[PDB]
Amino acid sequence: TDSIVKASNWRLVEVGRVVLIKKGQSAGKLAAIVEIIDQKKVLIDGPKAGVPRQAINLGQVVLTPLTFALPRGARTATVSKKWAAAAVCEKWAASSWAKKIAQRERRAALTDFERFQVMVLRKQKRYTVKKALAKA
Amino acid sequence: VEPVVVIDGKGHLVGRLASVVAKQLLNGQKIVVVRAEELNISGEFFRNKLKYHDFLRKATAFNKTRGPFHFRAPSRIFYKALRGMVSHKTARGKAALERLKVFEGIPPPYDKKKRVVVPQALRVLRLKPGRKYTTLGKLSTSVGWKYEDVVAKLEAKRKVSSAEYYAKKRAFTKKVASANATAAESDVAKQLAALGY
Amino acid sequence: MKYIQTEQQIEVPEGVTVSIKSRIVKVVGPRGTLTKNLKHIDVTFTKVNNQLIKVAVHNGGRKHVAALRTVKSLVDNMITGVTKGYKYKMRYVYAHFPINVNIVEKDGAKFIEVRNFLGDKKIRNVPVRDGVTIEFSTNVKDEIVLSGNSVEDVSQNAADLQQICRVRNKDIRKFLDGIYVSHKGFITEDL
Amino acid sequence: GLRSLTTVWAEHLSDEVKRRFYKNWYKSKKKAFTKYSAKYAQDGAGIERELARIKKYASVVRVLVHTQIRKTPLAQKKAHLAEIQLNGGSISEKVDWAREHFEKTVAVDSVFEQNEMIDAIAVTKGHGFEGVTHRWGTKKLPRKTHRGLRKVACIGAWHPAHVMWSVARAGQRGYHSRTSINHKIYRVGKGDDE
Amino acid sequence: MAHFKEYQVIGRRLPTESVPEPKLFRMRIFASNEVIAKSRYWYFLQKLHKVKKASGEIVSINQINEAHPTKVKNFGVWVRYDSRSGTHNMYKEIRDVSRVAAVETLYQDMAARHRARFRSIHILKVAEIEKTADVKRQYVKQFLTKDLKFPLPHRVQKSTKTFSYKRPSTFY
RNA sequence: UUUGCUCCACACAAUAUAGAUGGAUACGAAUAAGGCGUCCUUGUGGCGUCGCUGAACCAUAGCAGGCUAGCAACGGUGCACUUGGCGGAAAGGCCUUGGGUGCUUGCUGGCGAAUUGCAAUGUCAUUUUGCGUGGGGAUAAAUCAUUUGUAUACGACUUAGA
RNA sequence: GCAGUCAAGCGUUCAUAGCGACAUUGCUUUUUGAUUCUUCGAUGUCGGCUCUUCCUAUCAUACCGAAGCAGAAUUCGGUAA
RNA sequence: AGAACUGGCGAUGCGGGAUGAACCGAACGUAGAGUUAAGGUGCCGGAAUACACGCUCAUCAGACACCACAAAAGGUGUUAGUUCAUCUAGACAGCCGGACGGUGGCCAUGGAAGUCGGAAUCCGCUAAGGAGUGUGUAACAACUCACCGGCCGAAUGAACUA
RNA sequence: GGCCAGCAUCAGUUUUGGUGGCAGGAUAAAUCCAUAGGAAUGUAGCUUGCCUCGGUAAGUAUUAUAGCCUGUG
Repeated sequence: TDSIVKASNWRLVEVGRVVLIKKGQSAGKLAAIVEIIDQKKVLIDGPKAGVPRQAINLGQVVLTPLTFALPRGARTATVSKKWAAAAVCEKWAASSWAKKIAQRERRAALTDFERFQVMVLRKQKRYTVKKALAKA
Repeated sequence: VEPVVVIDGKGHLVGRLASVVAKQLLNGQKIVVVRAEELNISGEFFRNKLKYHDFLRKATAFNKTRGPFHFRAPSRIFYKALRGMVSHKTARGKAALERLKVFEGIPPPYDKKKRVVVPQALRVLRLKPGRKYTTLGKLSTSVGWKYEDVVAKLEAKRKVSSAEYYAKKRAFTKKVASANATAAESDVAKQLAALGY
Repeated sequence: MKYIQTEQQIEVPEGVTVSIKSRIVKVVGPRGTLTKNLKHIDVTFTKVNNQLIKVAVHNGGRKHVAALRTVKSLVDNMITGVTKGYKYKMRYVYAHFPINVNIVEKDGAKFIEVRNFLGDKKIRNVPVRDGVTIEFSTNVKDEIVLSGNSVEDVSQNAADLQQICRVRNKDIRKFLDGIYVSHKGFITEDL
Repeated sequence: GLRSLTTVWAEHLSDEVKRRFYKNWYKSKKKAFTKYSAKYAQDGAGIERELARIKKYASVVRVLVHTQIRKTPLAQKKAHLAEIQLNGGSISEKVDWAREHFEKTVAVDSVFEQNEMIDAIAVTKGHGFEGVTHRWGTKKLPRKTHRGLRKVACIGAWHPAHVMWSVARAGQRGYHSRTSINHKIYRVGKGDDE
Repeated sequence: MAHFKEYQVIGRRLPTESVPEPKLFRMRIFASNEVIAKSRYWYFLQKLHKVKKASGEIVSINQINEAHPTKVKNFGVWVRYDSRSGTHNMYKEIRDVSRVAAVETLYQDMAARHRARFRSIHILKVAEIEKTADVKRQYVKQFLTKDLKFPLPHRVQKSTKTFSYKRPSTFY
């Protein structure tokens, strides 16, 4: 007989856990937790993204589901080496989170001419969808 | 942004939602509040029952019929909190109150319309996990509201009708996504993806 | 002081099975099924190796930590209640008036009536909760046996008998009358 | 609260109940319920459509009845119309019982029995304006009282600076709606039975 | 009183004819600016030596920066405070990244738990804890455990709109 | 009480406004958890996927949006009808059938715009009432006075009288 | 006028069932003073009668707790206007 | 009620303290623009439902100087700390085992052996076993605590401070 | 040639952004690089003892198949 209990997976605050800065000067760059100061402050390092090593509050960052093996208290040179070895910036770009993020600056960078072209293209696509939907 | 905004009162705080609505009413936005019987109040049930009893005993001595009127319905209890947040004795404050409608449960046509919530007023987003809260429907019944079972019977019937509508909508949405997925791999689909669409 | 991590383990025996849906614990065993709603406590359950369940509390205060241990005890009480059962035994004590207790039935509810308590002409009726089996004991003078699966349903039905036969306006130290718990044990033998 | 959905009337109404809907019966053309009677002039769909709505909806069903004042020695000549709630199962047959009883009569023996306790609802005898001594039972002032002794001496304190709602004061006495309970029935008589 | 900085201040006890070249006392002062740092320096020499602002001068004031501003340490701090009844001595341990930041949270913590204002707190010594298990407070011991992972089983993310068209989810 | 009363299509007028200018776009429930997809022994099931805001989705090109020529599709959409069903909590709305007709920017064209002269909301709502054309329908009461006393200071109330 | 704190002692032994000295902390404005702010181009002065309402520091009734409460009768205390 | 110094009110509006002759800010010709004071920024109400660290749950919470009151004494409520004690030679709590040998001690007498009561507190064995912590017997018996261990696994006990 | 406005170039007052060049501190401190020393919340390895052919568990071992700290430059 089964003894099923739901797991309810959570993003743990841990050494090696990759963060995403949402408030501050970075505002969208990737960093990794190096050492845990207390329940609300952590030490992060974003050397590939350009984030200086600093003590940040947990309310200014959002944890990502990416995790890589990083020693506790590893310096900037050590963090940057394990970051490229695990290819953190490649796994992040393949996630739907970054593809949803990268989509929204692309729409914000649309010119007035490009906004007209999107209108035309969506009208051609809507013709094919309506034809396919009305025959099934 | 919308002609009429319909707010679902379930899971909200009576004070933090009223202050949000009172500011929207003064700015000229029509607000309809549904399901006022599922509003939440911070503090245990015995706290709020004692507070209402303190309010209940406040009445004019020489004529009880012209004193403070202690309304028992959940819609009017939320209205009383909202009325004191608006300068209702002026012409500007009276016109703001005609832009507001509060109901128990979800009434007609506002049942066929979209309902929204106020993020800074949800009980789950403001209260610490472990704090005790009171339901407005249960508190109103304990002070003299006699329509809790009527609303609960009508609300149960409404949810059955809305579940059948969602099954048709969910099945139609899946058919739409199949045609939109077939719309991919084409020239117009790849050009749209280059422009962020 | 906001303990970061406090945790208790729950041992599940051979025959029974535990299923939890986001707080809803269902313990199914040889003696039956027990269900509990724990949605007021806010703990986290996790299954380890199909023979042990761990309950964890993250960033909880002293009062919230104190609610962790009672979760394990309530589940263990549900577990031991469906393997070993729960069996309460009481004795009737009286000085002059023989207490007469019989099983009656009105509207299909199986009430427990009490007669001749301190000579009272009033008949006190006690309703039996669902799952509790009331049987009169043998070879022991004035003993009743309460048996069931849920400990909080057997003991509460037991508490109803103990509180219905109270003595008023007299000296309690002299009038030693009532329906008192003698021994709280288990239904199954050898344990 | 409760809300009436629709009302269905009988095909033929007597002059006793028709007189209720008028203030000047002798001058009127007596056109009441003449166009409504054309609903039964059809196959019956106009009435049957309303009955089906009462069976589906309307968890509470009440019957409209009016007294037979012509059998009563009063000179009113105008019947009294009232609603009486039906007690029974299966809301559908409440409509069916009322439908089969349209223009039919109901006696007391089918409603009340002997040794039954009932509540009587009526308006008290009127007495007009009455002083405070008899309206409220207050004690009369002594004989030496100036400006009248059939009054209430003190009608309130200095503070609050108002007359309380709970002080006895003169006004209308009688003609109040009352309902006394626990009245035992001793005889259910029959008019035909000598 | 603000975002602190660490200063070193040297007084001199201005020379008389009888006594040239005095002893040049030195202290470390936590303050927001150089004006308060020099004021706090004279406040403590008036509690230790027969010297005041009129009888001495400030030789030098230098801002002390953290040697390793980005390495998490454990700080054992001794303080002496004035309460509503009397004077008491405390020892507390703060896990932070620098001496200045650890002092800043202490003033917040002292005011929160003991209602002690800045004017009623004396910083006796801020010392580093070299070794593990020399930390005596349990709320610092929790973060020194091996392979420490803790979740946040609730997520109140802030919103910017008065109305949202979906119910929020606190998954994390 | 001098062709009055009401309703629908329309025409001319006045009156009124707490404020139309792409679309109020409908599961429920939980939050120390769920949505969706799929499989399965249909379960408090397995697996996959999603969130981290509506920054979305649908709609959106033409004299405030013309005149016409085709191509590719058998769709999209508006309107007047029509078929059937559902909805009573304040239903007065929703879904759907059949054809008719108009438009189509899904694609390729051909003409027309100016002088309103460098910006002046540049009028685009519905609200009631009035008044005339003409397409249907309907053919009463109340009050005073008189009278009654189950009522009553007076009004009111309760009755009666072709 | 009313209520606490401390507990030397009384209570057959046993401080605190009940009390409770020496001290000390308060509350109330139903006492009486103290004051002179309002009113001397006037707020009709004691008591009773009559009538309403409110307060609880509860005499009785309701439900309980405690006792040096066997029963009976009382005593103390609590929720209570 | 009566003095001393100074600033105010009286003779003074204005912004703030909801409200007030004295308090805070600041003193005033008629206007415009910019910046602030004191005080404030959930709504009434113009302005962050800002950020940061904590504390508090109150079956009469609390919320801002003048100011419109609260104390002594208490609380295994919770938080932080002080001092002492046990402590890597396994504590606390729980269960389990022993809990005695010389010896019914010297006393008293209807009767008293650890336990009605008065006066004494030692020896052996040793890991420990008190002329004995309570129950009980006419008196013994039986049971138990002090005390020492068996197993279970790290902080725990006491008095205080705010 | 009034009255009401628009724009441009100016002047006076002021508000809100973007950006450049320098001067100071321990001539920022760090990060970084080099070197020496060291420790555990002890990495690989070694060894021991349980075990669904391997995962753990405590001893050894100061950089190795992880790293860190301190000093100096």
